[PDB]
Amino acid sequence: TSHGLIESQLSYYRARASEYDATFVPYMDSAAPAALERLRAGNIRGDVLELASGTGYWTRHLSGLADRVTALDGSAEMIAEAGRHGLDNVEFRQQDLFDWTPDRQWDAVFFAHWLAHVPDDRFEAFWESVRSAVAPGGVVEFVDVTDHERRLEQQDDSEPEVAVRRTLQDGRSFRIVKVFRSPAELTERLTALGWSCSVDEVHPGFLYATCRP
Amino acid sequence: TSHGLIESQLSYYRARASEYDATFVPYMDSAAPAALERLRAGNIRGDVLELASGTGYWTRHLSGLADRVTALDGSAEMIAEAGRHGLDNVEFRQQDLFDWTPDRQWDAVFFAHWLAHVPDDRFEAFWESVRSAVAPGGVVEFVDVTDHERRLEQQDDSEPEVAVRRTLQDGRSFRIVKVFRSPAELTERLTALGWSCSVDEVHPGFLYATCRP
Ligand SMILES: C[S@+](CC[C@H](N)C(=O)[O-])C[C@H]1O[C@@H](n2cnc3c(N)ncnc32)[C@H](O)[C@@H]1O
Ligand SMILES: C[S@+](CC[C@H](N)C(=O)[O-])C[C@H]1O[C@@H](n2cnc3c(N)ncnc32)[C@H](O)[C@@H]1O
Repeated sequence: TSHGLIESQLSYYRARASEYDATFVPYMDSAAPAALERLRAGNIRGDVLELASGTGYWTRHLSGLADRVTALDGSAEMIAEAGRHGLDNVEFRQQDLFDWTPDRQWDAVFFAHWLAHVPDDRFEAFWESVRSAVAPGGVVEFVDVTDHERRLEQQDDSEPEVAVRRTLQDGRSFRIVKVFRSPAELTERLTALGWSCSVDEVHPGFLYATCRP
Repeated sequence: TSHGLIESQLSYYRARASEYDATFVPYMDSAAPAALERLRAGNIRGDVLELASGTGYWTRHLSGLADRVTALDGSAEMIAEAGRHGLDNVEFRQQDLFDWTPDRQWDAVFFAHWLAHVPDDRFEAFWESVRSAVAPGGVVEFVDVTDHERRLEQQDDSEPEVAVRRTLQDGRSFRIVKVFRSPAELTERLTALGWSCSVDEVHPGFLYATCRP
């Protein structure tokens, strides 16, 4: 995965910031009540770190559950959008998550629709930084798109193309990372990295994960 | 879709023909009884045409249900393997299905796991020839892989990846066409081309279609 794909994906979200909520993540609206049952399970409490907060759709929920939220995003434009919710207990910080080392620790870490934008060759290092961010007794939780277990094997592709072309309505076009991972695949891969994981398809096409370091 | 992908796909199966039954189609063995409930619904009868017969897994069944089977495959190697079943009422013919205009008509046309190897730019001409091959009162039935209705939109790719990369036993690597199409997508496209279609997911990961001209 070339650095061009990382930058073109960032630039994409930097440019999509104005119009983002006009479209949102496809069918996330269908899946939100199922994901919310997991989000409110009680692990999102105290000092909470959110990764890739975007326009702050999840940040609102976390704000309601946490004492304080630290919300990180690569796009200052996303941050400005998120500011319009006026959430008293949220601090925003701009941060390239592919070049990030936490300095403190938090009770819980959350991200929605971020991991699928992390290519396999960046997976492990992202997850090492996530590890250091988790306070003792803390949890990592995330939401993402998913596949049924067997699709990967039916497809049987030895060089999966991670890239997807997206095009705004102004006409400028971008390639982004889009890696659909099954609950089984993420569990295998994060177990190998030392996490204990409960990863579940909560609604067709969507997963929710709880990971303990 | 370049002619080189088409050729690569056919050479992949030519080379695979001797070891094909050793791996077969992933999870088809799980889905076979469900698919058989449809195959045995009574439309496979009289003179049937089979497209992309391979090693004759389905030809065996077609042979038991029909009077006569004409089985077409691009690979003589595949045809040689299929001959080992010693089916009395079956005639094999080598035929490149992307360069094919039937001269005869049949009571039924069947194919299993062929349509997913027909790229979008070849789909219409393929169905045009299939239309020529169906006798009045006849049907086309087919088995293939499937996706959940919503995946396509969740991915949201404007240049969808038509291709996957396979590796043989001996290490030889080949790109092939692998287009997963939902029942609704297939129904909508085939209806636009004048077919009435009953397309159903009969087992997770697998669909069965009955199409009428
Ligand atoms: C649409 S997805 C996240 C969805 C939305 N932010 C949410 O949490 O529901 C992309 C988000 O990740 C952010 N992002 C993309 N590349 C990044 C990077 N390299 N470093 C940090 N954030 C990045 C984008 O700014 C965008 O907000
Ligand atoms: C994975 S399938 C095998 C079929 C298997 N017997 C079945 O029906 O379940 C692909 C089959 O299509 C054939 N094929 C690939 N390209 C072709 C082409 N251009 N024309 C005719 N047959 C082709 C291959 O020879 C192979 O037998």
